[PDB]
Amino acid sequence: MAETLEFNDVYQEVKGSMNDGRLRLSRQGIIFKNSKTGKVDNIQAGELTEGIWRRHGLKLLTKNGHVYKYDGFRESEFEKLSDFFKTHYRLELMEKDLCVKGWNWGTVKFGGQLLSFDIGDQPVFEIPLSNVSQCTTGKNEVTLEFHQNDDAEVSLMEVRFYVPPTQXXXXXXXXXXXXXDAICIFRELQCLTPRGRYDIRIYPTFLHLHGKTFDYKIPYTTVLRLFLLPHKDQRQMFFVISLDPPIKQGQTRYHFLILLFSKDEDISLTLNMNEEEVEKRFEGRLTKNMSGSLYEMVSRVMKALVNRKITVPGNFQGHSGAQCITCSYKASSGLLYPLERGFIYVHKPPVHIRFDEISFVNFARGTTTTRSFDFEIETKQGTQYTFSSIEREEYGKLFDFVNAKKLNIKN
Amino acid sequence: KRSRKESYSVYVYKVLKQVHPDTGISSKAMGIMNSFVNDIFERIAGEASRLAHYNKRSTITSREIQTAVRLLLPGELAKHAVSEGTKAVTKYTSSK
Amino acid sequence: ESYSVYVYKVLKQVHPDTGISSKAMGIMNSFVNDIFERIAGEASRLAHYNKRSTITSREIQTAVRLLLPGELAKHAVSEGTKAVTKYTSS
Amino acid sequence: KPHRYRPGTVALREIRRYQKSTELLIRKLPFQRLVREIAQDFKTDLRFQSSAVMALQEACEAYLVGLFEDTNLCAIHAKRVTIMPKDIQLARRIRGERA
Amino acid sequence: PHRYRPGTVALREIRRYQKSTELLIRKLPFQRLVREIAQDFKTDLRFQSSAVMALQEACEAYLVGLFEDTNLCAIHAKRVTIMPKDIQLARRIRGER
Amino acid sequence: SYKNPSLMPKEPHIREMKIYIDKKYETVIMPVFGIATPFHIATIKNISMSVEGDYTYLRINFYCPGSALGRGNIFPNPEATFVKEITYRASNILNLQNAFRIIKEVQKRYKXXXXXXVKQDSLVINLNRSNPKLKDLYIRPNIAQKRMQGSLEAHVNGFRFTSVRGDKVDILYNNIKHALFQPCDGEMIIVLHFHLKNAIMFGKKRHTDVQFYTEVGEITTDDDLYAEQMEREMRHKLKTAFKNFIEKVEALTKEELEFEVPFRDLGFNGAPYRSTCLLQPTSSALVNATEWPPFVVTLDEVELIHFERVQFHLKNFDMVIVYKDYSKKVTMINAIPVASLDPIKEWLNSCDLKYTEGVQSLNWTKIMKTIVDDPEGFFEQGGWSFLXXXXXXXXXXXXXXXXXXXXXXXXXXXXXXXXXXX
Amino acid sequence: RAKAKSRSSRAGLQFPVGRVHRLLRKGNYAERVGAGAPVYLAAVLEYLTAEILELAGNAARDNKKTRIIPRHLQLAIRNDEELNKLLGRVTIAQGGVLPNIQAVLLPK
Amino acid sequence: KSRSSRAGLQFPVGRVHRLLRKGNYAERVGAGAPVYLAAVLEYLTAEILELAGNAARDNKKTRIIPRHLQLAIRNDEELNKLLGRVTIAQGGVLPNIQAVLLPK
Amino acid sequence: NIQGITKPAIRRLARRGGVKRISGLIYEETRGVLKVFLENVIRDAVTYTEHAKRKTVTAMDVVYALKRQGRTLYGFGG
Amino acid sequence: RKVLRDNIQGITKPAIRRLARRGGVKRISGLIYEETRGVLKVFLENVIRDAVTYTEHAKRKTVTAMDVVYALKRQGRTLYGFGG
DNA sequence: TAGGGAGTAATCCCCTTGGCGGTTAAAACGCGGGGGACAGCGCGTACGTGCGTTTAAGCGGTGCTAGAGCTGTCTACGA
DNA sequence: TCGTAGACAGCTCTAGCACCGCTTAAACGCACGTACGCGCTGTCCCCCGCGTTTTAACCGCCAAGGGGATTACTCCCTA
Repeated sequence: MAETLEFNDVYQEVKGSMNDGRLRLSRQGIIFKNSKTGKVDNIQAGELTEGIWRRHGLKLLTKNGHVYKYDGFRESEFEKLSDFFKTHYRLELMEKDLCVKGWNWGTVKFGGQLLSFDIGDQPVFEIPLSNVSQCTTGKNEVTLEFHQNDDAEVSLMEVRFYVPPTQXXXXXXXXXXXXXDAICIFRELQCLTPRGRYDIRIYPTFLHLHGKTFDYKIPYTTVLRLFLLPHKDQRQMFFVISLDPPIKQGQTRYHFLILLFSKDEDISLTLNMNEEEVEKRFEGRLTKNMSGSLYEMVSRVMKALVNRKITVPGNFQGHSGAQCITCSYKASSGLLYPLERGFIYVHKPPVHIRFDEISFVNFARGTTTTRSFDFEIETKQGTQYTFSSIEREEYGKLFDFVNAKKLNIKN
Repeated sequence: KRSRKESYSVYVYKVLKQVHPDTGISSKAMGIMNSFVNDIFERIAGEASRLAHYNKRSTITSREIQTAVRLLLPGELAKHAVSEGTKAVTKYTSSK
Repeated sequence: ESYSVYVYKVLKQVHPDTGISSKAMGIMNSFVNDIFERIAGEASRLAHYNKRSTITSREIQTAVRLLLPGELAKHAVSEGTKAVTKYTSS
Repeated sequence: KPHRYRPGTVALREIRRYQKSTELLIRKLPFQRLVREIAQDFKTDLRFQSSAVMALQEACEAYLVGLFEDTNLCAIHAKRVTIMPKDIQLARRIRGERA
Repeated sequence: PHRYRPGTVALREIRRYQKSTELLIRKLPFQRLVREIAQDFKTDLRFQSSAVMALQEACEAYLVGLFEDTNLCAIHAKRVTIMPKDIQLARRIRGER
Repeated sequence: SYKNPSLMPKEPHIREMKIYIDKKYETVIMPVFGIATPFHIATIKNISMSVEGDYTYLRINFYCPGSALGRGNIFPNPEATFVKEITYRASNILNLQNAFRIIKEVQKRYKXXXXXXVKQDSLVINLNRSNPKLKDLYIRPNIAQKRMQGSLEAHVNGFRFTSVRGDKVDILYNNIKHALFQPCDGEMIIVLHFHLKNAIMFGKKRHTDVQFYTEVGEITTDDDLYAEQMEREMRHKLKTAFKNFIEKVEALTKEELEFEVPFRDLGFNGAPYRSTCLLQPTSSALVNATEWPPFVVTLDEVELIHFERVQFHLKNFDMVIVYKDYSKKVTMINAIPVASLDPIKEWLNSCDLKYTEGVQSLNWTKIMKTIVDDPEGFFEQGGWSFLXXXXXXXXXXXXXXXXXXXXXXXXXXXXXXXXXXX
Repeated sequence: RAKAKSRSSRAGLQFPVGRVHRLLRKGNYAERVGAGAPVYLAAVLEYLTAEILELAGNAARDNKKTRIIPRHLQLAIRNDEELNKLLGRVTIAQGGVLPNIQAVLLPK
Repeated sequence: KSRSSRAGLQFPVGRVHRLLRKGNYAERVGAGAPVYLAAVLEYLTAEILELAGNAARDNKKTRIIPRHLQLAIRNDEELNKLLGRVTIAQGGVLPNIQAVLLPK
Repeated sequence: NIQGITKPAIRRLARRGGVKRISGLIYEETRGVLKVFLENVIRDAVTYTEHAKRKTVTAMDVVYALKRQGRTLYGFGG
Repeated sequence: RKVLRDNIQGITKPAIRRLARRGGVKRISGLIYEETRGVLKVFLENVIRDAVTYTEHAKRKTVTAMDVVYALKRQGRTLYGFGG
């Protein structure tokens, strides 16, 4: 049969705006050598069973479950490639164009590697398991997480349907989703941002916040510097995490995690990893089993997973052995814990201040001994942090500690 | 050497019996009313002192006390107190 | 009358480089009359209370520390007693 | 059982019961010890009237009643059951002892 | 075509008018209302208008303190839409009721 | 959207990955994984954007159960699976914000395209000798932004408010339910209100409460007593010309259209319109025709009456007009006088409604949805005996030693040692 | 002189004239006071206290308790318009409260 | 020759003492009481004049205005604590920038 | 003429109040409490003004009225 | 006789609770408690201060209920019955 | 400038300040635990805001009657 | 209880209302844009209540005592 009718400029849409490649043809098969990846694709005389003539191009349906979305073909390619087909393939390229209705009433049908959302015998997608990243179900909205390959153009990210909750059915291929392996297990840790109690399980390169309603992943991109903070009475040990990047909820983000742990969160933690494996993996900071708390051995694990040291909390005691006092800021009473490279707040919200941003501190001097002094900070980025209602025996020590950090003073 | 303690108790005690003979009493209520009347006496007398200074007047008529009542407390019952007091003033100022 | 002559003279003693509005002088003589009559009425009360006929600085000091306790009151008492002692020296 | 009621309906009955009543709730001995304590914290030489003690308990529990009405009427606009000090902060604020 | 976004204008008006001492309602409908309420008991009430401006400033400042307390009620609600319920609340906690 | 395959991508936006909005086809072309699908505007809820720097994020909600069906049923096929939302991303080197903001006016003109369309019959004018033709009448709802003036002309099955513009507002007799006539008996307006049965399309909108007043007010911004003679004489001559208009339309309506007289004997200052003005009964209605709008109620479709908030120092309380029609929504009249409570109560006894009060309140539309579960079945569930009280599960009071102590104070026998003064 | 007859009866009252006249001389309220004016004061206070004790005895009869308790006095001062508004800042020794009840606090 | 000279006071002991003669607050007048009174008046006078000079130099002006005095009220809350409901002609308030009303 | 106070003057007062989103029933509530404070001061000042045997009203009536209720102004006399 | 301590902290939870139930409060987090200990107390210290200002004026070591009366009327915190 | 006012002297006397041996009763701990307290959807309905004009304010000026300020002479009621 | 503090009769002054006129600005308003209050939903959560102990508040009675209530001279202050 015919050797080639070569294309070097036509798209194969591979999970978003995936640009042109190299569509050579061979005497039994069809060769795609992409202009970005270079992977060699061969669809032979036994694989090609259909090519959808939708907008046009050879949207080739093999019986692989795979949809080889060759695209960039004019209407004149409807026959001159079919003349390529006319020896052995002899393909009836269907005209449709199945769903221009703009109308959503149709059926979700689990394909084995694909998924159809049919609108009157003419579906809208058969986007494969290879071209989805993750898939969870819901009630009544199945969450399809299409994590795009970093395209600066229009990039589809999340899709969900009205799927009735597997009514006399089941999540077939939805259960056949990708695996994002748990090592260490931190269940029912009490978190303040968000308010409640959730779960944590540690994966080799990231983690998963597990729980009921708002429960997500923790990449090691998020962890950037370990923040270990005590309590002012030491009955607790706060643990606040610079979630940078912030994970999201569906409306807003999670910029900083506050974990309220008592002093009595005490348990030995089983890192389920060998001692020869952590010297590879953790650079000599954990072995397998060190006893401790849900704070102490946790923060050992966290320092290992960030592979980064601690911005030391404020060990400067203000007054009467407390780390600091609760104070009014952003209409929230919370603990202003100093840091090695800034400050941290609790519990509304996780306001992390840097020392290398502060232009100066400045004062709003109140009157009454029942917390009227106010301690604002103007940073060089313009981010002002105006802390209200501070005492006297504590603010005078805060003054000395600020001058120890040489944060300048305006009045 | 006598030094007798002084209050105003038997008056309102008898008027209590004038309108409620059956109703008993507490000295608790007696302290209530004595504290009350010394309070209100002080209030209206000090306001009369104020306004006599304000009118630049060495004297205080019951014009002064009438407006001190009506200013200091409203009410048709206050007007009835004005009526009763005006009655007793026209009584004793007629030497009756 | 007013103390506005005396208030203006005390002004041009302690802050001679300071102009003044008439409403500022009205503020001045306003709290002059106010706090003067406050102290005068409370000292009259305390003259009535402990069966007293004439008034000295003890009752005025007491009326101050009733009205304003604190350290401004302490230096007020100090200045008052030293001015009374200066009057007492002749 | 021991039959647990609605946790507060019996306390509602107690609220209705004691708001009918007019008596004290602070016992005399630690109260008087507080009086001697704080008075000598100001200044020593304390010969006391017990009449002054009872008038003080009346005055302080009346101030308590002012705090109670401020608390519960903010709790009207709190639309909540558990109590916040913010209520009392606004109570002193609109009261004007500190603002 | 620009249409100014609200709130920052209100910030400028907080910085200007809470600082300033000047009258918002104009003087003559005010004075007309003053003599209007004055007639309700007695005729022939000539007014030294300095007293009228004094009571104007006094009542307006009372209103401003009431606005403060009403905004305290609003932030206690953690809300921004104002109710006269909150205003009477501010009255009774102020001690009018 | 499109019902034609020949309704193609007019530009294939797969060649740009460019989002596109198409109001003329009432659709929107969106690159759904290289499939620039058109989408109906009636299949989409809304859209919003979140900035993070360059790679922003767009949520796009669609009409679905939970969004348009509920999880109303103008698309009643929920078990056919829909789409709920999708989410785009775009960096910044865009036009996506520009096509984003278009959806607003797209849905504006699209629901404008979804117009509601009560156009009355063209009235046969009868310019005869017995034609009640009454000048100087002020319609509200006004046609222009100003107060429109005109002249009312009566006929055999309608009125003709010939405007100053000449726009003949025809008021059919089979349209009016409640004709109202507030006099100027001390009033500032004397109205010919005609509450209709239809929301009729005139001016700009569809109206049922249409009133025709003439303001004769006194104090404005511009001993002899002859201007008051002028005022009394003009009010009386205008009102007696209006009574002539009444007795002449009663020569045309033949006493079939009730000019319902205000029962100002049972008058009060209530507020279901939440503006306390003169509220007083009529034939089958309380009315507030002294202002805008006039109050129109039907006493006839009222099952019973619950008074609300009848409690100490509640001078301004409410009342539930429990209708027979619970699809007819219930108004709560603010500022009901405690003094005017009992006369309206015995007037409800004249409406064959035994006077039943109460203090408690609830969501009343919830109770409307509760009673339409079963009308007589809710009546089995206590019914409106629920409005008062019907047993409980508790004790009572049960007190203890609530009595005066014997050792309690009683300064009876004080002292006889008493005297006068010097 | 003659017998010191009761000028209380010359006002038709209980209260002493020269005693309250001594009180006004003691309080230093002015240089002088018109003669019927303290008598006017005493009569007004007598009427006021009379209204008070009348309504207090009414509320005590509502309690059916002859011996006066301060809760008689408490519901007396609470259950008024005019003097209730006038006497706000005053509390009562062993007074009691207003036992307020909220049905919105009551479950359904 | 006046008693303000013997007491070293700025305020007239003659005028205050004559107003106490027109006062009749008590029976007689102990002559050290108006001396002590005018001394405390001079004390608080110099106090508020120093406060006014400080508020004028913090606003870079010379004429004493009740806006500076209102800044002394609203900012030195000892004065507003002693004078709660007592108000000031042409004073204003603080444009009190609260925490929630700011962005971020 | 309680509507002699313009709703924009009220908005001026309310941004001088620093209060943002304002219901329509706020305005007449504020007008009522305005009239209350107003009429109390007016009642008392007029009462002494009648007692002061004069017709032309000075600011000493304002002094005495604001004095008695403790709403006292500085700047004018006392 | 005793070190002046630990009596405001000697105030028990359910006494405060009884006060708040005649106060009519329905359910309370304790953190209010110590708050109240300071505020009423200081006000109490205030009037004790005022009483000190009377009693040092009164030339006595005795403390009467009279000074309480003078304070409470100068407080605005008015009370009858206990008029001495 | 004299006669009333506050202080030192003597004698006695009431309350409570301390405190133990008893009484009983208010309160904290252990633990279930559930009815109440607080953070996302969601939306639509009340609130903030450009252009036209629509009418209110009051100053540029002057008249004016009358309540109020100042002066001379005078009489009766609380101290 | 005496004598002077307002009272009464005049003598003279200036201030907000009345009047004519026009420009400049506060404000209704109307549709457009907007944003968060309340209900629903879900997710907790900390004192209420029951058992139990347990340790503190308070009367009888003792035991005196001490600063204050009471009355007498004696030197001192002011309009």
